[PDB]
Amino acid sequence: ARGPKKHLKRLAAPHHWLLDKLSGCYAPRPSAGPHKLRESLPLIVFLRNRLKYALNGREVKAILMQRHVKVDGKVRTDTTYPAGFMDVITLDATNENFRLVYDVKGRFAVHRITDEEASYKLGKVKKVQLGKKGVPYVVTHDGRTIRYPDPNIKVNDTVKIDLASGKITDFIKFDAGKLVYVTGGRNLGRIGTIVHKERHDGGFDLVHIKDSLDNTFVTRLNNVFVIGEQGKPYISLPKGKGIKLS
Amino acid sequence: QRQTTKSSKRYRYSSFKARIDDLKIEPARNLEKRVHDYVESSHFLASFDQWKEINLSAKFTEFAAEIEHDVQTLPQILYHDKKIFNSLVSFINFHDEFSLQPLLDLLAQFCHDLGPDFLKFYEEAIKTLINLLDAAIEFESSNVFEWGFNCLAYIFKYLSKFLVKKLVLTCDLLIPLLSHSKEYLSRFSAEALSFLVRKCPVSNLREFVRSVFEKLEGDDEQTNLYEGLLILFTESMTSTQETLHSKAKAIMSVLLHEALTKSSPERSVSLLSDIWMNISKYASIESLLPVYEVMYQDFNDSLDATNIDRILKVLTTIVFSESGRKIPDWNKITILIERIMSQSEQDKVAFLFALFIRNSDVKTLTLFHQKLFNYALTNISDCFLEFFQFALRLSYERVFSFNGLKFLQLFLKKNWQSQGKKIALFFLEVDDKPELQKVREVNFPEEFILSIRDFFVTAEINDSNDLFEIYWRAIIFKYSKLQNTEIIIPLLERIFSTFASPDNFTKDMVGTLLKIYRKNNLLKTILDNYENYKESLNFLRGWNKLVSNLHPSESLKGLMSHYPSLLLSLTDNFMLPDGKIRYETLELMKTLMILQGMQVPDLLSSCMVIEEIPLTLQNARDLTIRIKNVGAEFGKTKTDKLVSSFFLKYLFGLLTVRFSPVWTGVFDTLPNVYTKDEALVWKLVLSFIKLPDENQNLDYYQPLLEDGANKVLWDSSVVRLRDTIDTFSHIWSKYSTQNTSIISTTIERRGNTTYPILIRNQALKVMLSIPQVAENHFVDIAPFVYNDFSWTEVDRNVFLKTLSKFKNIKNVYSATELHDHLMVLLGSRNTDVQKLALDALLAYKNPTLNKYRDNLKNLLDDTLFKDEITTFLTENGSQSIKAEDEKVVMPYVLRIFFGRAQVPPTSGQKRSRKIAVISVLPNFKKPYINDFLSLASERLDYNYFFGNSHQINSSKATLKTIRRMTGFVNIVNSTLSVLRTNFPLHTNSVLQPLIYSIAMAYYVLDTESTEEVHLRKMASNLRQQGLKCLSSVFEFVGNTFDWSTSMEDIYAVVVKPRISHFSDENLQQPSSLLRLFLYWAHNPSLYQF
Amino acid sequence: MKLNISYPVNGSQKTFEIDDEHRIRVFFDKRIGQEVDGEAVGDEFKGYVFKISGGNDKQGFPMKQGVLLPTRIKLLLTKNVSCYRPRRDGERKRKSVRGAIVGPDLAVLALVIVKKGEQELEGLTDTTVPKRLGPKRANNIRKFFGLSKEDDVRDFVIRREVTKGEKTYTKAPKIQRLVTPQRLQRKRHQRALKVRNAQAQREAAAEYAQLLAKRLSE
RNA sequence: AUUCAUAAUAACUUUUCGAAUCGCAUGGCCUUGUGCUGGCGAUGGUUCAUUCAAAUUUCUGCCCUAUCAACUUUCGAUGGUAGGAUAGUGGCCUACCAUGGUUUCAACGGGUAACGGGGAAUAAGGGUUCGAUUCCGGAGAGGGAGCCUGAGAAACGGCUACCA
RNA sequence: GAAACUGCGAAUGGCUCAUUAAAUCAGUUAUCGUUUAUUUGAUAGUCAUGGUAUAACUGUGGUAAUUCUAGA
Repeated sequence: ARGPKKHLKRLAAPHHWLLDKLSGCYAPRPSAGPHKLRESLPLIVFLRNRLKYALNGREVKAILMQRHVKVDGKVRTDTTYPAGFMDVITLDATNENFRLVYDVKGRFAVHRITDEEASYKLGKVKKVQLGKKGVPYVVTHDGRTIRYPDPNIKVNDTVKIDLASGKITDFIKFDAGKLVYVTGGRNLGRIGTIVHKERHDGGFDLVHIKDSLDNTFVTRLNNVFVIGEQGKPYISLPKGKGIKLS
Repeated sequence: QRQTTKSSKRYRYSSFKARIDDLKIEPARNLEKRVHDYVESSHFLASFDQWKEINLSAKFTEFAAEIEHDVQTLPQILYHDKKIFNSLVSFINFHDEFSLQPLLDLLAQFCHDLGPDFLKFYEEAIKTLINLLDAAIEFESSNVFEWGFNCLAYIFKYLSKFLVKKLVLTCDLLIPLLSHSKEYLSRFSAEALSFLVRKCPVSNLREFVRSVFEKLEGDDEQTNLYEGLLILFTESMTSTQETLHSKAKAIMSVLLHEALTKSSPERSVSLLSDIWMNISKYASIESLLPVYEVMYQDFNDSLDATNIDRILKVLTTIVFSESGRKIPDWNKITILIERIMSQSEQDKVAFLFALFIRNSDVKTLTLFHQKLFNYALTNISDCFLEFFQFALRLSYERVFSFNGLKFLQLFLKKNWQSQGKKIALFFLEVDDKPELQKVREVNFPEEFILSIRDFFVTAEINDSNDLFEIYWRAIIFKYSKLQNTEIIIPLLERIFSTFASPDNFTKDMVGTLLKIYRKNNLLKTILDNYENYKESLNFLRGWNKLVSNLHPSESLKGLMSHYPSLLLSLTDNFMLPDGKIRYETLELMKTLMILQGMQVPDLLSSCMVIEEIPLTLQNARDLTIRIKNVGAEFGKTKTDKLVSSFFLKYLFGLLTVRFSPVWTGVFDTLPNVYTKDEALVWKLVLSFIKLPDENQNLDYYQPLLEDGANKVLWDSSVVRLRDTIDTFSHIWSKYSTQNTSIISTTIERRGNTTYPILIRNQALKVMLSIPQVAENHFVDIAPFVYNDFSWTEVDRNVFLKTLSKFKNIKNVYSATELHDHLMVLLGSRNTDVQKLALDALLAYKNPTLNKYRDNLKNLLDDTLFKDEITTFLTENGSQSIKAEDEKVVMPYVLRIFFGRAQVPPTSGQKRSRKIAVISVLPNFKKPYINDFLSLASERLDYNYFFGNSHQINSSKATLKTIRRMTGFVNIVNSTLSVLRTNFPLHTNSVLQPLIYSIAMAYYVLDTESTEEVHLRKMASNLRQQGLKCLSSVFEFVGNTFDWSTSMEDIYAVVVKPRISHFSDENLQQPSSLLRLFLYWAHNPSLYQF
Repeated sequence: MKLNISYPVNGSQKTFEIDDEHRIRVFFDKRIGQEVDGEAVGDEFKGYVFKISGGNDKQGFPMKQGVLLPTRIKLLLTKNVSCYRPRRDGERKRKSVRGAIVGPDLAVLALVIVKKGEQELEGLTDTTVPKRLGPKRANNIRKFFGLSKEDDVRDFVIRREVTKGEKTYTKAPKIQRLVTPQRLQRKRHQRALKVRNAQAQREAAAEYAQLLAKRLSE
C-alpha cells in the first residue's frame, strides 16, 4: 500500500474479539486513540456484540448523536473508538458503569460498576520524564499524561487516578508480593501475586507470579500490571477472580 | 425569521429557545392511548408498572422499591396516602430528571385517583412544583418544562370543580410564577390557568376577575404579570383552532362588565383592549359576530357613566383593530358614536375620528362625515388641527374626495385668533409634501389676513423674538391673496438696514418674505443685499420665486447690466456642499442669464441635469459618464472666466457630494482644466485644506422652554397600535410645544452646509494629482509643515507623497526648514514616514545621496537590514562610506538608526534587530556617535531644570514624556553595555537628561499619590534603570574625564531621596546606588562625595 | 479579423469585423501590452488609442503573453496561469497555445480602449452597464460611501428591490468584517480564559513546590 | 550505557507561533454608559506524549546446475577521512586515502510455464508433491525514463517525454 | 439552497503475480540512526478589529472538435 489502510478484514481481527466469520467480510477498523490496535475494542462491537442494545450502525450512530455514553466522563461520538483494558463506561439512561477488564477466557470482560468505583480509574505509569522548563511528568499505560507527580513513583507503577479531576489519587509501587494482573500473553487475566522478577540488563525481564492456588508462572513486565496488595485490590473483581481451572 | 422551509435531513440542531417557542401543553389538543386511560385496575398502578418498565434511574428505582413494597391496590393508596406522597416529594426535591419524568407522571395519576381529598397535599405540591420549575430554569430542559406543565394541566383537569370553586386562591399560588420575569414560564402558566378560566362558571368568573383587577392595581409596577393576564384571557377565548366560542363570549361579557365598573383600573381596560385586539386578529368574523352583539349590548347598557373615556378607549381599539373585514356594522358603530357624543355633550376623540376616517366604509362616511366634522368642530376645537394633521397623514385622499378644505375653512372662520401659532405649525408643515395642492390652494380668514397685515404695518423688528413673530405671521401670510409687494418693501429694507450681519434665522425669514411675494424694486433691493444674504435655501427659494415671476424686459436688462457681480457671487454660492442649494443656485443663475441676455450654455444645462440625476449603483456608471462628458465639453469649449469659475466650483461641489463614482469622475476631469484656470482653484483647494479644522457654528435662534407633553393615550402592547399611538403622541407633543417645533422644522427645512472631514483628504488627492501648482506657491502649506498639524497619518503620508512628487524641490519657499522637518520625520519610528521622508530627501538632489540612494533604501528595507549593516556599515570593508560622503550623509543614518532603535522589542526578531543596531553602533566615529546621543537627548529636554537650577517649570509627569524618558535610559543602558570602555560622554548630550530622568522619577514618585499604579510602576522602573546606568557609566569610565562641574548637582540628586534611608532600603542586595557609592569611596578622585 | 473592442469605463464591449489589410499592417509585428492609434486603424476611431489585450487564432488557440513568438507552442502549464483551469490540485498539463506576437492567423484580436478620440461609438461609448456587485466588506462600503468611522453602515446598506409577482421584496448582503458586542464578548472570554489558565497553572505550580519542599524536609 | 531528559550563557534568522475566526443562547452588574463582566460548543494553534504508521536494522532458513573454480574492483569492488544528500545511519554519492572482499562448508554465473508463507494431498512412519487463488507480506497496473500536489504516490479510473 | 470559492479525501478498496533464487517471505530483532496529517492526553500573560483580491455571476468572443478557452 502507498499509505495506511482504512480497511479491516473479518479474519484480520484479533481472536479475542469473538466475532463471527459469516456476518461480515469486514471488521470495523478501530480509530486511533489511547490504546494500541490489538488490545482495544470498538464501541459498536462492544454494544452490539456484547450489550446487544443496538443491531446496526445507523442505530449506534444515532445513539452517539444522542450523546449518551461518557468514557471517563468524556463522551465520544466515534463508532470505532479504541476502548481498551481497564476502562470506565458510563450509562446515563440505564444508570450503570462498566469496567472493561480482561477475561479469564483471555477475552475482554464488562464489569458492572458503581458510581464510586467509576469516579476513579487505574493506570500503569509507563514512563516518567522531565519536560521543558524542567517540569516532571508521567505517561501512563492508557496514555494519560500527568504533570508533577509524587517523586517516589517510577515507571511501570500502578496509580489510582480520580477521573473527575483527572488527578493522581494515589499510587502503588512495584514490589514482590504485590497483587498483579497479567494483561497480555498466554496466561493473561490470571490474577496473581508476584513471586519475583528475573532481571536482564537490556533484556526482556521475566517475572515469576504465584496465585491463590499456589500456582506459579512467568510472564514479561509488559504483561505485568500490579493491582494492589495481598487481599487488597483497589477495584472490584469479577467472578472467578482471574483463576484458570480445568 | 424562523425555519420555514424544512430541509431533507432527519435531524435538526433545534436549539433550546426554539424548542421553547415550539412547545405547547394541552393534552386535549393532544391525545393518545394513555395506559392509565386504557387499563382500569388503578391509574396510579398502571402508570407505575409502565414507568417501572420504562425508567432506569437509581433515584426512581429506590423510590419504586419503597412504593412497590408499600402499595399494590386502591385501598392501599387510601391507607398509606400520606407516606407515599412524602416519599414522592422527597425524591421530587432529590431532583433527578430521569426520575423526574416518571415521578411527575405518577404525581398526575396519583391525583387523578385521589381527587376530592387531595387538595391538602396539592397546595404544597404546587409549592414544590414551582420550585422544580425554577430548578429547570437553572437547568435547560424543554422536556422537563413540558412534563411539569403537562402534569399541571393534568391536575387541573382532574381537580377542576374544587378549584373553580376556589379559583382565586389557585391564582395566588401561581402569581409569583405568573409575575415571574420569564415570558415562557408566564406563557405556560397562562395556558394552564386559561384552561381553568374557560372551565370556570360565571359567578366565580366575575369574582375572580374583579380580584385580578385589584391585584393589578396592587402590582401596578409589573408588566410581565400584565401581559400574562393578557395571554391568559386571550387563550381562554382563543382555545380552538380558529374560532372563539360561546364560553369565550360569556368570558367577554364578564370581563367587559367588570372592567366597565368605574373602580376598575384603566390599565386593566388597556389589558381588555389588547385581549380584544388579539382575539380580533385570531378569529374569523363568523365566530366573532355574537361577541360584537354582546359588545353593542353592553355599550347601550353602560353608555352613560363617568367612564366615557374608558368606553372611548375600547371603541378606539375596536375601530382600529384590523379593518371593516371584521367590523360588521360601521352604522352600528356610528350610532354608538352619536350616543357617546351626546353623553359627552379629547385626544382619544381625535384619534378615534382619524381612525374612523381611515378605516370606515365610504358608504357610511358619505352620511356620517358631516356629523363627524360637526362633532369635531364643536367638541375638539383646539384639538381639531392636531386631528386634521393626523387625518391628513392617515388618509388624506378620503377627506379630499370629501370636503376637508371646506370644514377647515369653517374652522378657520370660527376661530383663527386662539391657536394661530398652531395654524402656522399646520401651514408650515404642508409646504414640503407636494400631495397637498388643495391645501396650498385653500383660502384664509379675511380679518385674520388683515390683522397679520396690520401687525406687519405696526411691527417693531429689533429683536430676534420680533424676527420670530414676523416670520410666523409671514408663514401664515403666504396665502394672503392680496397685492402685498409694496407692503413687503419697507419691512424688507428695514431688515436690510437694521442687520448688516444677519442671523441664519434672519436670512431664512427674509427668504420666506421673498416667498410671500406673489405679484421690480424688490428685485432691485435684493440685488443690493444679496451679498449679505447669500447662503440660505429659503432666501434662494424666494429669490427664484421672484425671478420666475418676473419677465425679461429691457429696463430690467439695463439694471441687470448695471449690476455686475451677480454671476460670480453665484459661482461662490456654487461652491457649497448642499446639492439642493447648488441646484437652486443653478436654476436661479439660468433664469438670471435668460433675463440678462441669451448666453445660456450647454455646460450649465447639462450640470443641472447632473444634479438632477439621483444616486444609485445603477446610475453610477451613468453619472460618471456624464461627469466625463461635461468635463470634456468644458475642456474642448472656449471659456469665459465666469463659466470657468462656475465649472470649477461646481466640480468642487461634486467633490463635497459624497459619492465615489462622482469622485472618480471629478478626478478624471480636473487635471485637464486646471491648466485652463490654475489660479482660482488654488484658493479652492487651499480652502478645503483649511476646511474642517476651523470652526463651523450654526447658532440659530432658540425660543424659551415650553413643557407641553402628556401621556394622551394608554400604554399598548400590540406593536402596530403601539406605532400608531407613538405617531399620534409625537404629533401631539409637537402641537403642544408648537413654538420650538416651528423652530426645529425650520432647521429641518433649512438644510446642511457643514463640510465633511474627508474633504481635506480629497484636497490632498487633488494636490497629489496636481503637484506643479502646489510646487508653485508652497507659501500657505509651509505653515502646516512648520506647525506639524493634529492631522491624520494618511493625510501626512499623502502629503509626503506630494512632497516626493514635487520636482523643483530645492527651490521651495523654506528648503532648509523643510529639510529639518524631513529629518525629524525620518528619525520618526513610523517606517512608512521614513520611506516617504527619504523619497523627498532623494528628490533633494545631491551626488552623495545619489551615490548611496539604494544603500539607504536597502537600509530602510527590513529583510536586507542586518546584511546591509554588516556589508557597508562595516569599517574597513567593501562599499564602506568614504570620508566626505560619510560627513555629509551622517545625519540621515542616525535618523534611520533612531527609528530602528525606536521599534519596540515585541519579539525575539525585533529584539535582535535592536540588538544589532546598538551592536553596530560602536564603529562609526566619536562625534557621530555623540550626535546620535544628541538626537536621543533632543527627543527629550533639560532646559527646564537648567534654565532653573533644580526646579520643575511645569509639572509634566505624563506618560508620553516618561515613555520617551524610559526609552532614552534604556538605550543609555544598552550603549553603556556595548561601549563600556570606549564611548565619549558629553555633559550636554549624555549627562543632564539622565539626572533629569532620575529626578523626574523621584518627583513622579513623591508628588503624586499611590493610586496611579502604572505611573508609579514606571516611576520605579525609571529610577531602577537610571541608577543602573548611573553606576554603569561610573564603573565604565571611572576617571577618564572631569567630574567637578556636575558634582554638586549629582550629589544633590543623590542626597534628596536616598541618603535619608539608604541603609533602610538597600540592605537585601547591593543596589546600583551602593555600587556607585563604593566606586566613589574607592576611586580617590571621587572622594569628595 | 474580428476586433473585439472593449471600453472598460462603460464596461461596454462589441466586435468589429475587418476585411482590408492596411490597418492590419499597422497592427503587424506587435504584441500584447503594446498600444495602437485608432486613426491609424480607420476614420471612425479618429484620435482613439487602444492597447492589445488578446486574441484567438483561426483554430481557436488564444494568444498568451510571455511567449515571444507569433505561432503556437506546447507549454507545460501550471496552476496559477491563464488559458488553463486544473481539475485537480497541483495539476500541470502541457497545452498548445497561440503566442503573443501578433500574426495574421488571429481569427480574433481583442483590444481595450485606452484613450477616446472624438467620435462616439454606438455599442461602447454611447451607453454603459452599471456594475453587478457593490462591495461586501464593511470598510469597503465605508470607503464607497465615504462613511465616517463614527458612522454605521447598516443604514447605508445597498438593497436590491426585487419583485416576485406582487410580493415586492428586497435583497441585502451579510456585512462581512463587522465588529459586534458579541465579538467583544468573544474577546473578553479569550482574555479571561488566558488569565484564568495562568492563575491555575501558577497555583498548581506553587502547591507542587510546597509538596516537594515538605518531602525534602522529611 | 549516553554530549540523554532537563537547566545556563553569547549571538543568529530573506524570523515561526503566541486566535483580527464561528454557531447557540443570553445572564450578572453597576459609575444608566447603548460602560463593565458572564455560559454552552465550534474551528484553528506551539511543544511534548500517545495512536496509527512508515522507513531503516540483526540472527536463521531458499530449487537445480562443477561437461559451471575461481570471482568483484577504469565505471565503488573492500576498508578509512572529509563533505554532500537524506527524514535520518550508511560509498548512498563525491573527494582524498589504504587493497581489499567471497569461495570446494561451492563463491560466481546459468536454468527455473520460482509471487513467499500459513496451508492442501498422500503414507503407518520416514517422507513426497503442490500451494495464481477468501488471511498476511511484497510487486505491478502496454512497457522505458521523470515529475507536481499532498502527512502519505515515483500514483498510473495524476502529470512530462520515448517506443508500441 | 444551484453554482462557485474554502476544507478534507481521492496514496484505501478491487485486479494480477509480469518481475524477482538470501532478493522477498517467515520467525527473531533493534533503531541511544528516522518522520508522522490524523486520534488521544497535556501544553502558551512576556483594535470598538488594515488591505489585496478573484471565482461563482453580468457582458463581448474564438474553433471542426475535447471536463478548451480569451478579453472585460
